Amino acid sequence: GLDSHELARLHELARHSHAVITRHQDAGGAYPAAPTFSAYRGYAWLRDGSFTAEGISRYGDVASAGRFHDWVDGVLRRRRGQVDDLLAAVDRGEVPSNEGMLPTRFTFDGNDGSDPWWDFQTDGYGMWLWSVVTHAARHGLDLERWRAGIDVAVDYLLAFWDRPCYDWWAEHVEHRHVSTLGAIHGGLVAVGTCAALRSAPWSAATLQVAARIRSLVSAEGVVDGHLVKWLGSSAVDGSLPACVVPFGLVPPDDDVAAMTRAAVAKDLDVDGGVHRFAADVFYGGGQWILLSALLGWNLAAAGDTAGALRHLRWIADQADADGDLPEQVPHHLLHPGSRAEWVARWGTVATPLLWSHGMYLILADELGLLP
Repeated sequence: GLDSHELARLHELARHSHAVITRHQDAGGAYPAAPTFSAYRGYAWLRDGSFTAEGISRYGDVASAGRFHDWVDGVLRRRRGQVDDLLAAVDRGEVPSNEGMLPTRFTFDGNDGSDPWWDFQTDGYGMWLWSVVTHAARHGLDLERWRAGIDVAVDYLLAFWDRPCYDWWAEHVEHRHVSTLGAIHGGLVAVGTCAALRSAPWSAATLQVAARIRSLVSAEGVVDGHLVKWLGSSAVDGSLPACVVPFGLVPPDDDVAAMTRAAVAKDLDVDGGVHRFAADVFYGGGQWILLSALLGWNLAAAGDTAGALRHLRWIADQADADGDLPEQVPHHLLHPGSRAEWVARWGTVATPLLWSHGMYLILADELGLLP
């Protein structure tokens, strides 16, 4: 599907993606989100980091991916007491406030980097379980290395999966977001179907809760045959294809998968660049590299290789002179009047965004194009 010109350029962007991720990996193992972007510098997310780690794992850098899982594991084991206290509070009928939950941003030394009253999210813990299990399966590794951290994440998610929280985009705390529910499902099915974890005390519970998640999405998260942004909405979100691949609510050839890819393409995909959601005003609502990669990945998995390649090509066209991939680009803006104030307040768009490069690596790998 590619000529030598394209292949050379895609191979170089893959090599550069591995380099930029591993060069900026913190000494303690964390992947940063964006080392030069004002609002993200100094922090790590489990969401960004897990997809970054999956790209690196597919690339074959076992060492780098493993240091990220080490970091996450250690951060989570340090929260064993906090999670036990939350669970005890629940058992007393004293449901903890958002302000007491596990964080979204982490500092590189594992402390809260943001106050979860303002950005409480549960997806990243689900993504990490999916990522570490997938990595260990790929490379034949013993999960006992990371098991006590896995136990913290599983205990937390089994208790709090059905709580309203902010979405992947740190918005709309009162709602329950289908790509958040999807991320949690992916992580729970990963550990619940992992033979190395067959004797864990939570083994069966993780598949029962994953089924509960699918019940909720079936009841309130599907409209006109497609997934929707949050339970009880009609709109779509560019994150929704993650609920198919990799998180597995439905197979790639399911009608809901096809209809969801179609709805995202129709409502959010302009010339290969995928918007987050129609109402998005963040930097005017630009086109996100990681969402184009996510749609491309899902198209590849469904057998639409040409569609996958079209999105891969669009991403490659957004690399700057150094090969760096931005968070988003403004070739099409949903709400152009809103862009200037964001640029003024936080500066020019995050570049490189490590998650952009991680997703690039995943899609390139799916298409058999790693050098």
